[PDB]
This record gives sequence, structure tokens and C-alpha cells, in this order.
Amino acid sequence: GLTVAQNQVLNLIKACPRPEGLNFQDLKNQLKHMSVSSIKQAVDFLSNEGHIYSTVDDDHFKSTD
Amino acid sequence: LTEEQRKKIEENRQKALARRAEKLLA
Repeated sequence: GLTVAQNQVLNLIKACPRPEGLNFQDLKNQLKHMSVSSIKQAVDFLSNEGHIYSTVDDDHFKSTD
Repeated sequence: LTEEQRKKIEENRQKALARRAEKLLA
């Protein structure tokens, strides 16, 4: 039940293979159509639903998929 | 990554997979 924007965020996280995952700057770099609040909300939703988790700190994310 | 960082990441990975299972099961 993902919005278009949540799916876009999730796809970017899925595509980063680094063990610490991608970071919030990587999301801002790519998601140039989205407000910072929308990116943050999508990260919250994805994290609450178990699609992603934070890794080395609260600004880095990896997907469970 | 350091030992400690890998330990924390794996704990986080398991917490998230747990949340996912709960959502898939509800």
C-alpha cells in the first residue's frame, strides 16, 4: 500500500548495496521533486512497516526486502 | 564497519524484519 513517493524512496534504498545502506543525503540528491518533509515521512512509514531500517545511525538506511 | 556497528546493524535488521512479519500477518 505504498504511495508513488514511498515506492520511489524504497527503490532507492533497495538499490544501494553498501553494508551501511544509503544515507539521507543520497535520498535528497535523487528525490529532487520531493520536499524534505515528504522524504522524512516516507522514511518513517517505511521504517514503521518494516521495509527498511537504520544502520550506523539515524541517517543511514537499508532495505529488508 | 566495526564489530560493534555490524552487531547494531544486525539487531536493526532483525527488528525491521520482525515489524514486517507482524504487518504481513495482521
